[PDB]
Amino acid sequence: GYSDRARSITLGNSTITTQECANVVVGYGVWPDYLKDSEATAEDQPTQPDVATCRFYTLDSVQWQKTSPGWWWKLPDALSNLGLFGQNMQYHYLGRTGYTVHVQCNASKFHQGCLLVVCVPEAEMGCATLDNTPSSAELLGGDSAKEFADKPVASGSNKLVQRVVYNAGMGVGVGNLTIFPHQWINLRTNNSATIVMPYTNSVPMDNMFRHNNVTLMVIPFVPLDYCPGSTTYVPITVTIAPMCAEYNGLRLAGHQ
Amino acid sequence: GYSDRARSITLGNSTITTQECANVVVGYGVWPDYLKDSEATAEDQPTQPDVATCRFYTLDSVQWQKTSPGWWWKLPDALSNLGLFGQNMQYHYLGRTGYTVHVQCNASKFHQGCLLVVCVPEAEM
Amino acid sequence: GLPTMNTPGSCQFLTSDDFQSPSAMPQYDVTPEMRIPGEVKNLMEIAEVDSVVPVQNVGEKVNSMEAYQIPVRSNEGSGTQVFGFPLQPGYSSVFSRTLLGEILNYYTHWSGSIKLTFMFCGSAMATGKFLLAYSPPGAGAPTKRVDAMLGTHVVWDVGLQSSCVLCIPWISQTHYRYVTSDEYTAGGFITCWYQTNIVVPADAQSSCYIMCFVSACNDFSVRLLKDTPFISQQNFFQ
Amino acid sequence: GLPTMNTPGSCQFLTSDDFQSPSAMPQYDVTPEMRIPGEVKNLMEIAEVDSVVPVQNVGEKVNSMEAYQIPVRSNEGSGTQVFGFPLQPGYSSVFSRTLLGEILNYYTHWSGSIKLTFMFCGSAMATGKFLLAYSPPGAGAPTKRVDAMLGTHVVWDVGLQSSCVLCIPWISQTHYRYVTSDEYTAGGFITCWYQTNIVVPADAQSSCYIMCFVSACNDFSVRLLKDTPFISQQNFFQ
Amino acid sequence: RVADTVGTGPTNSEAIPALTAAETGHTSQVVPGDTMQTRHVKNYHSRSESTIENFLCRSACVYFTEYENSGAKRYAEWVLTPRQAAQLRRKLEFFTYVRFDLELTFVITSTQQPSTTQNQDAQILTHQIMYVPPGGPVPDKVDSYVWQTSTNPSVFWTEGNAPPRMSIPFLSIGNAYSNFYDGWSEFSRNGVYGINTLNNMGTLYARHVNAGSTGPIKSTIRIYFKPKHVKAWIPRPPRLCQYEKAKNVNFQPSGVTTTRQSITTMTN
Amino acid sequence: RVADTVGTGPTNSEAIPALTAAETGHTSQVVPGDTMQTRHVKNYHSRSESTIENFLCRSACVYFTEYENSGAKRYAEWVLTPRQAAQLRRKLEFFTYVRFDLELTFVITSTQQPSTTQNQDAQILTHQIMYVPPGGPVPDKVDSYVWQTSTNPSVFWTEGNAPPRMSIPFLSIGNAYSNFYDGWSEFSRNGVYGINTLNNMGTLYARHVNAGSTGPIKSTIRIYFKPKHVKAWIPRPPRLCQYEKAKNVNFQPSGVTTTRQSITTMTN
Amino acid sequence: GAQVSTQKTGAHIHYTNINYYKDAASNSANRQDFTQDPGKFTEPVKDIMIKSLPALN
Amino acid sequence: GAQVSTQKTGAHIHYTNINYYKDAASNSANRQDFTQDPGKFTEPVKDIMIKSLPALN
Ligand SMILES: CCCCCCCCCCCCCCCC(=O)O
Ligand SMILES: CCCCCCCCCCCCCCCC(=O)O
Repeated sequence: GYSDRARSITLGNSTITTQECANVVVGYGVWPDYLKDSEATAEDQPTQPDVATCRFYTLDSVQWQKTSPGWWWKLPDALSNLGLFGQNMQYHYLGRTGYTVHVQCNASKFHQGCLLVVCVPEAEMGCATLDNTPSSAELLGGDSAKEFADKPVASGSNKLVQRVVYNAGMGVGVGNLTIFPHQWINLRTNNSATIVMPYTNSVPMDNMFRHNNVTLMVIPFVPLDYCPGSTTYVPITVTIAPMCAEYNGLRLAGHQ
Repeated sequence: GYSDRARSITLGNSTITTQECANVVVGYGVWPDYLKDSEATAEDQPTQPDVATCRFYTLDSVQWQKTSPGWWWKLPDALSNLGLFGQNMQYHYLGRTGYTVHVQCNASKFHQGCLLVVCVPEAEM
Repeated sequence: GLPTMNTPGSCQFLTSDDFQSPSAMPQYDVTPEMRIPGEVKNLMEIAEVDSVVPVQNVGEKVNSMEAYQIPVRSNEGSGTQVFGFPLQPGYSSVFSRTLLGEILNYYTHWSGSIKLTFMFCGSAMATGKFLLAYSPPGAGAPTKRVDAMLGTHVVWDVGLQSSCVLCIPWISQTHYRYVTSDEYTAGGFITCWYQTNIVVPADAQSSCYIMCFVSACNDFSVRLLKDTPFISQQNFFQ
Repeated sequence: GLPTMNTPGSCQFLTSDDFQSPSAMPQYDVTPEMRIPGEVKNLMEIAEVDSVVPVQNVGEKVNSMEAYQIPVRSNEGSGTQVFGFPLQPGYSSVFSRTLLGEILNYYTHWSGSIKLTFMFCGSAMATGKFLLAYSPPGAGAPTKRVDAMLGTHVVWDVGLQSSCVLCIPWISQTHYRYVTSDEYTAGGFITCWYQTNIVVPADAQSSCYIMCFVSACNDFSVRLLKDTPFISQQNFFQ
Repeated sequence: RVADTVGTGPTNSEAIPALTAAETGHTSQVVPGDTMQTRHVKNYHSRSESTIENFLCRSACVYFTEYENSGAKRYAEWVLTPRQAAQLRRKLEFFTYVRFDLELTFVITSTQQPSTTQNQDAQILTHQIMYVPPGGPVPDKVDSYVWQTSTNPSVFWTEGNAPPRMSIPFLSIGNAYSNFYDGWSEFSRNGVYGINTLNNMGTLYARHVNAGSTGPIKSTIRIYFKPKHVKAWIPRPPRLCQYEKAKNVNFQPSGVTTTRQSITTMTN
Repeated sequence: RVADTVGTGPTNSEAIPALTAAETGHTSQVVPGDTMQTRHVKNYHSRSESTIENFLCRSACVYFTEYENSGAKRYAEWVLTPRQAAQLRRKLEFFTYVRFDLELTFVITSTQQPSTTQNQDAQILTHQIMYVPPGGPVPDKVDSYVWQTSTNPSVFWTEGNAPPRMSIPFLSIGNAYSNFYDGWSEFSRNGVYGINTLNNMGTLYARHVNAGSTGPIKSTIRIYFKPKHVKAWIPRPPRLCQYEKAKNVNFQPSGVTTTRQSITTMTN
Repeated sequence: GAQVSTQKTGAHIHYTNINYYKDAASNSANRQDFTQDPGKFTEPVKDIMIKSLPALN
Repeated sequence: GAQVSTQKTGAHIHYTNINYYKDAASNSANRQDFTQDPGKFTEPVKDIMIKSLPALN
């Protein structure tokens, strides 16, 4: 027989194995597919890299401490510099893709904590100064994760993001973030969390540099705790796999 | 009707037009195709970029002078830094491709000369 | 000339009316539709989704993530209380800001059953037993486990599945209740008590947390659309 | 008296309305129709016709026939540029005054593919090769032939047929674009480069001219009729 | 509905869709799948806003004029002619000949004039508008007999309700309204030159039926045209230059277009 | 119609409807007859007021502005944008993308201004409202030629009758109106950030056609939106915080909710 | 071409409607469209979860 | 003698109209006449020109 905890995911030349996992969350009930002819707009023929772009890319790890507000990642920007996915999105004008996000955190039976993993579509964030809009270096940090704050960010004459956590940067209530596709990592039960988000947008394709379709937020609703003698360094790893990625409008390399 | 001098070649998002050309030379009688399963060796699944790699790349021009011995180009190296063809051949270990070479030189009716264009396989120097 | 007669109510602007008007852009080609995930056709598809409840909204705890945590530790006694709040899904501060509460405010009447899911967030070595209870109105709130045991209760045994559900049924004299505070339509009280204790071994934390999620059942309904008393403005935004 | 009720929008004058009105001249015999060549039934029958493009609109050249000439001579080098302009069929000065541009101004949105025909107007002894290119937005404009070769290009060989066509396809994220300047709907860049050189014999002119014609393809469409920002008046004409 | 793109592939042939000859006065009918590889797209766009009926059937102000309830200017006259307003004139001149019905709408509005007269308590004003076809008598004064409108069409309008509106049929002795006329009125090839030769449309007069008040009042009438059931022939290029008069095609020479910095500049 | 409760009895089994696992991101579909004994109830309640069409199809004031019959402010302009009024903005932002027709209603009302001018006897005021799509000319003054509305939609309204009202179709170059946009206008990832990037809706102008009186008068116009035929996707959480500007999502950090005295208190 | 439909009446009569304008954007609002499908949000998992079954087995 | 026709609606409903006046010049505008024929202007030549053929042969 088989169990519901064990689950393997194969994509390209990458295989992810887990022995203690909750059920997979598939978007809004939709599985990522390709753009059809009765829904296309651009007339030329697109290129599908398939195995070279639809595989598991692992990012840097972050440390879960006893006082961590949380982290977020702008999904399209995060992989803009990894393998042939970044190159194809750098040489083309329009792109289209869904995602498979796997978040992993392992600890013992004597550790406790709870992390919320949510894929937020069109997470437009606010600035600490009501006068202006935040910088691109503040909003999206590639090759790294962006950290929330526990206290409100001060105002003034800058372009900082309002990274207060209980407001989620979006100026909402954080406990309602369970309206979007989500999954909880409970250290006494869960081990990892999988989310299979399809392409959400209001146009059939989009430029992948000046627009971020979704965002991965990881927040520890219940803090991490343990007793003296157990491991103190607990990391969190994120692996993203593009799905059904296609590109249209070949041009010179660059983003200007 | 049509003539044998005029000929257009479309590949990817590139179209080559000529109004004074000789018949096309197709290799050793063989048209470039894909690797079949009864002839493959590597077990994993290959990636075919198609339009992004199979298109016309133009190189720099050279000047034909009255005392020019000639020129040559190592075909695979020549495009190793152009578009997504170079990138795919830079991120992968094995590759396979055929070619379509178009050489162009135009002059008037009061010029003269003759150039030999030859695709030499395994030209060890 | 067809002889007609105008009745009271002509040339009036009722904001909730349903007529036909001449189009400003005649014979305009509208952009075709595309398929977008997550199409909504009713507001009760949103209220039927869980959302975390801020039970510990005490003091400065509203300005952190501590509002969502319910602290439960090892107690040298038994039958003491964990939490309690009234069944006022749109008026009480515990419920007025959740997805359910937010949607309820835009309406005057509500009806149906309620789901309260509790997730235990201790270590895998902690064990416990709790007694979730709902008491309909007519008396006060229960002040001991001998008074809460007499209502609609569930005994939650903590282990493996770290999530229990307390369903609050519809026990009313009317078909509908009021979203605003009204004694004639009082809801009741929800409380939680220690059944036995939280027991842990050495080198393990004797203090754990619980989390609460609220949602609506299949029979839930709302009526009388109105304005929400939450949003407000002094001048037009720019 | 049939009892009626008037709704908001009565006794109002919407200039784009469609009703019936009493005739001032009743039972008037209208002159019979005759057959006149060239009946128009759509504005896209006009935009689908070529018209010469003023590419050299530089300085005083707009006050002559030199605006329509693109100078191309023998160059002691290779790969230099002939011309370039953006794909803005109704906003850029290169395109805003042509038949296509003129018709586009009366509308807000456009869609479809574009035709650019080039005619070579040298002597029958001149030979050349050119590289017409279209680059979608996302990077800058190409600054050498190694950057323009990577887009949608055609290699025009000059001889006998003295006319080549570069079709700019619809490569957009939306179904429609804007006729006015808007970054969210940027079109791209059109450039032309020397492929080899213009070669001539003795006693022949080494300087020639090219001409450009713009038109629309079968998929072209327009929306949102508006007023043109070209015509204007201070007082009623007499 | 616009045409749907056909998906194509790579070609190597002696066909030459790109190479053509523009000296034949023929526009090349090349689709994008002739110079590149394409995909099959199902197009659903409509050409329903480019129709001449949709392009021309919108009301436009072609004139407005004033009259008073006392003093000298007691009535207003206007030989009917659309070539006074630039917008509708430039829209129609897209074609050489047109043929349409008309929908007339009038916006009449009064204003009280500054004065020192006291105890002013005005009654509602009624206006009369009268059309005289070419040949009929004209109102030399305000209280003349011509205002009896025994045969002449006319409209009585009391201030305060829906604007007056009528329908006019295609009135022309010819088979179409000529937007341009290259000729003279006399066989001697002198006299009136141009389209003023064919402008025999009648005259429109307007007055107050009652004075209303003891103080001064000025009423302005705005006329709106709206072509219906339009037919058009022989499209022409757009004006480009600015109009000068209403009776002729005179202009001041203007440059082909506006300029830029160089032949390679991507900026206005 | 809502579901009907099923009557149940006493159970002693290894089934566990109450025990679940919330880490799977799945809401438990437990009915009350799973944790207690119930009776059969025939439910007749309807979910007919929770529909998005019923929740959103109600007129709301999105803006109002003033102009005068004399002096400096002779006309009024307003770039169309619903994010100035809090109520309708907060209703729409429940979803990420919407798609609807529009029903516009205008409440124009005049007031007499304090002044020392005498012998004032006003005539009825007529107002003009004009819509300019993005790209067209703008009225630099009050008596400019742009008010001829040859192609631009416009409405003439005389004070005293039913408020003017029109229907607008879904005007968008995209497939849906985006309530939120996480990106920039330029490919250089700098410049305008947020939903102001997609706000290319045109401009609305308003004026008096006649001055009416010799004394001052100020007219205020209130604009009302009413979505019809609504479609919506991807529901979001409610705002909670108070809005600050009309072009961005900026806010001031606020507490999750309001407080009480203890974790056991049954009072606000 | 009149359309006869049913009125919104209580539980435990018809009305007539005619379209006067050729633009479908002028019709009355679509008030009676009582169709709901909460499965996209409440239960979006890949594997089916039987209610009376251990979620983790 | 009512005329029922189709409304202008999007892609991917009917309306009724009656004529009240005996002059055909009073009817509503003919908005839906989507008929185009660009062949009088784009290709007015005497001899047919096949697209994939040398214009001059
Ligand atoms: C009571 C008022 C009745 C008014 C009747 C007006 C009848 C004359 C209409 C003149 C139409 C002129 C159309 C000119 C068209 C053209 O040549 O471009
Ligand atoms: C004569 C007045 C005509 C007025 C015409 C107004 C046409 C523009 C309507 C703008 C609608 C904007 C809808 C925004 C929806 C959104 O993005 O949330």
